[PDB]
Amino acid sequence: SALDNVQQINDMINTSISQKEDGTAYFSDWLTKDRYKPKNQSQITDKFTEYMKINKDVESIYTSDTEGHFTRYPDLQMPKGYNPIERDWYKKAVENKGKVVVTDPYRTASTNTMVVTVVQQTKDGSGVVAINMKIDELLKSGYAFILTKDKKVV
Amino acid sequence: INDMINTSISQKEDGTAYFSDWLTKDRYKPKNQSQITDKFTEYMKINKDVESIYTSDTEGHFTRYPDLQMPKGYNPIERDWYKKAVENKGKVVVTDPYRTASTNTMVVTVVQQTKDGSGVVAINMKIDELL
Repeated sequence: SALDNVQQINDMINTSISQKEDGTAYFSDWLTKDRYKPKNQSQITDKFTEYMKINKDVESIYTSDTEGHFTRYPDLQMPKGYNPIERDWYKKAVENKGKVVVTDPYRTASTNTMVVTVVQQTKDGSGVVAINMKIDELLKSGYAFILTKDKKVV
Repeated sequence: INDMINTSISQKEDGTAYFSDWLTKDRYKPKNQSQITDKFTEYMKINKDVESIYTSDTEGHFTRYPDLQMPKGYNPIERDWYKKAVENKGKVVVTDPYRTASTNTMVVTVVQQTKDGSGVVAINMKIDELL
């Protein structure tokens, strides 16, 4: 009963994150060294615009190549000193050698908003692509409501 | 199960709402055909539960991903998906189940006339895939 309910909710969450994995899988193939050239930046923005406008549960989509050429939709002003290559989303993607990762919750550099990030290094290793979801919007992924006892799993 | 289905359909409505804005008389020019195909390729590759995405302008210029061979005499403007969209004046429609002209597969179609009325865009889901 109560366990049936929590498992529906847990399925709604992992389905949502699994759909984001389909986004990073596509961009992992499409994003190449060639696409990271400055003259091609409008192509990345156009594809990110499409992705965001059809996925109304998404906070943002962004990529960096290995040189820190960073593209985000929406195109917010990033803080002075922002370095995508030094963020854990980027490092964890590179660590997983092209396998998709789902991060712990953290606050964005851009707005200090609490998000989960689905992130993946590109097939050719030229970059990392990432999709943010606000915790608030969300409510294999590794996320689940689980019975606890003084915050201890049972 | 009614929730699983309607969640799926509403997501497809977000797709038709985007393409209803982006598809214009200008985008239906032959010089922009690659742009439609590229955006449809992106949409399909992200949305694993989708059978196809297609559009026709008012002149029957038809673009489908995947690009299946359509039957001889196929006329998108005489299909109910197209007529129902035009009837609903740019408000999104979900059809009753029907068998596709392309493969005789049972689908439901989410369909929408473009903002400028130059065309209709549509997304098929297999009944099989819904259940």
